[PDB]
Amino acid sequence: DVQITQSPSYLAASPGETITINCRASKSIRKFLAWYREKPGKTNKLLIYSGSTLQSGTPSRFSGSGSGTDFTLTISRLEPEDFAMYYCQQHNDYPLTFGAGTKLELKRADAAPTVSIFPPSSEQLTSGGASVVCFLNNFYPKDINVKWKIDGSERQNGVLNSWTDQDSKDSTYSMSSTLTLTKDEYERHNSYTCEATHKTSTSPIVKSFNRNEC
Amino acid sequence: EVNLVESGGGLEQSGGSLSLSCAASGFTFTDYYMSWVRQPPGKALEWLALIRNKAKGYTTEYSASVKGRFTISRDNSQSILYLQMNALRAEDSAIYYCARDNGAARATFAYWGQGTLVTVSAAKTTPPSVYPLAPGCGDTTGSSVTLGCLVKGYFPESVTVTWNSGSLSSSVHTFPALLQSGLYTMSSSVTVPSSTWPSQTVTCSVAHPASSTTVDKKLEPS
Amino acid sequence: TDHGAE
Repeated sequence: DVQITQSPSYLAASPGETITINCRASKSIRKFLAWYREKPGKTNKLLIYSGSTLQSGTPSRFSGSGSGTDFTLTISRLEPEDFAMYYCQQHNDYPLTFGAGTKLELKRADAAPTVSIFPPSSEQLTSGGASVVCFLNNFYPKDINVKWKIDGSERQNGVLNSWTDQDSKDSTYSMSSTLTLTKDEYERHNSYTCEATHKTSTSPIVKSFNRNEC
Repeated sequence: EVNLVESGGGLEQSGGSLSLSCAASGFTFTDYYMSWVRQPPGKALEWLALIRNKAKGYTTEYSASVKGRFTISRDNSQSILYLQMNALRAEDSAIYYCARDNGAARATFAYWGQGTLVTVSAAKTTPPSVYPLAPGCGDTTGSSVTLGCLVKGYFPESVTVTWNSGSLSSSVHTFPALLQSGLYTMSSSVTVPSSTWPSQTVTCSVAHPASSTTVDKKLEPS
Repeated sequence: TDHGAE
């Protein structure tokens, strides 16, 4: 089957700027490469087909070219609706096959996370479980590491980390980290800490609670 | 005015069969090639099957990847495309899209639906538990307070969380769901002014259509 | 008029 290698996987840019994506096929596809845009809430949009032909409804600031194995998409003078996921697809032969995608995200200034920690709720403790939650909110860029400690010992098992897609309004990311314990384990320990390390500082942002306080 | 609407997705166990539909409108159905393409949670798009137009006798093509297990067909009078899925397995879990060509390049996808979610799993339809996340123990400072709800142990996807509030503009983050111990958990946060809280009510309203559950959880201080 | 696979 034709394998297509799409690169880069991630791009950051601002409105009015230009980006380029490459797609390389494992064997010749003649000129027959198409490009699509995917956005949550919308249906996928065909941008270009046959390497360089604009699909109706695609603005002239989209340019594609190539033949054989190596193709390129360039989007110039970017507009807000262009910040989205892009895929290429060969349409020379069956099976029809896709690149793995490029996420074009909106550039903004770096921002440290706002970190909040929450003990297990009385409600959850009553039901017999215990989860400790840390929100790392409104930061940029996306990469961040969270470390949990219980009574000063790092804990890795039982941790669920979930990132939002880039915020529609302020262009940040947020991540929720949930440490799921058991009721008995929670009751055996007093100190719970979550530590966020982000490029905005060499020092982690630390939030903690101690059951001996409240 | 082209529209494609998939239906028929839902929860199935491994081993059985499911059939999806795609209702097409806004164009001459019989003139176009129709396809199914899927996309698992974390993965690539994967073309599955194509059926040609009347001019080509409605012949088909399939991806060998699914080992013949799916059959594409079209009901031309009703403008409905079908995908019959046999011998289901967990790896078939994905959003399933129908698509129509651009009228020239017959193997491109000019129009897509929003998709239908297919879940193949041993886990059973289960409503969420919703737990409030509010300050009370240790520090309490700042001009803004962050609140949340932990939505744990539901199946299948999806849930929607709606916060009220009202007038105050707040700021909400909805965190995507993850599996743990065979069930989904997700969470949601909101930030309100310290000047509003806790005297004004804040509620997270959690809807899980699969189990017909809605939980309105009031956030109270600890 | 050759637009690829058909």
